[PDB]
Amino acid sequence: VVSYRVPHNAAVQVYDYRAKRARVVFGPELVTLDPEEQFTVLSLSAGRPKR
Amino acid sequence: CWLIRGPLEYVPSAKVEVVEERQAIPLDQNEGIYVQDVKTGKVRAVIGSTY
Repeated sequence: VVSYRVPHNAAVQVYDYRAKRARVVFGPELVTLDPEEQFTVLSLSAGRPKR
Repeated sequence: CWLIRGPLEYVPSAKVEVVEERQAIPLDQNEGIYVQDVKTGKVRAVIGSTY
């Protein structure tokens, strides 16, 4: 299983492509991806000034 | 050419002859195999259950 341990004040958005349904869980939950569930990888800005 | 499939045992009679083994392909929903029905050409792209 692929399971991500979500931080407390954080949200992870997934979709079950096998089931045609959308769900996003905020808060400190342990997501459990179905065999065709995929994550919302977020490219975020960082660096000293910004990137 | 006819495909015998299922929970049975076969003994090839003198008339008939084996061609190939035809192992099944596992497919879940939102996934399939592009199948060209060479008897009628029509490619069906059967998805869902295993085919």
